[PDB]
Amino acid sequence: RMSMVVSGLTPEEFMLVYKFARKHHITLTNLITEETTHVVMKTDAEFVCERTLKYFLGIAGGKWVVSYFWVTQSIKERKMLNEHDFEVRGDVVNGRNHQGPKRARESQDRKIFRGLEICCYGPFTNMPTDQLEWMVQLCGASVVKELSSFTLGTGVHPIVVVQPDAWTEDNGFHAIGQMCEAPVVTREWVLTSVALYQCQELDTYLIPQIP
Amino acid sequence: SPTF
Ligand SMILES: [Cl-]
Ligand code: NI
Repeated sequence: RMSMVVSGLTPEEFMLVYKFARKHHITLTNLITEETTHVVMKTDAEFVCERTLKYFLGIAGGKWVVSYFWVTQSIKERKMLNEHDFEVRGDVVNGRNHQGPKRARESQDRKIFRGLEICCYGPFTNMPTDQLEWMVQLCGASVVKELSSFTLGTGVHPIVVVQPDAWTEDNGFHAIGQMCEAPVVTREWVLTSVALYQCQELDTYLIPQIP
Repeated sequence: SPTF
């Protein structure tokens, strides 16, 4: 069935989505979960939005990521205008035309993170670790808590994700490659990868590892 | 919400 959360709206705007929900017997929750089917985003005239946690978890889940205009237009035309026509196309960081959520909604038999062990390491801001972890799981990766907990062998491909910012140490994130044998990278590798829903390649995101 |  239909269950929604909204992102980047004002109370008045939210009151409109609620009005929408009421009419169409659609559920409306504060927090995105397994069940959540729609993510309603604030966008500019052309369906570009800002990047928010729900934005990512939305794409990651292959949910409908639709512009707020889906709501107000349906209201205005006293009916529900199928989501296909209002889907969000891009964002203020990853380009106005990348068709992110689209590829996602479509590529659910091939998660950009098939055969990956990812370990979100150290502190993050504005995004709790377990949420980043949930994200990459939805993308098919498998989470690993400790650097030393990486599966050994060849089967899989390990990766260490850090967000340099939230650090206060000077022997911290430069020395990860000493405690394990995995590529290191910034969170950006994940978000940008999730935005485009195209498995970006570590090249541009690697961090300097002291041997 | 926080943005990224
Ligand atoms: Cl916000
Ligand atoms: Ni390989």
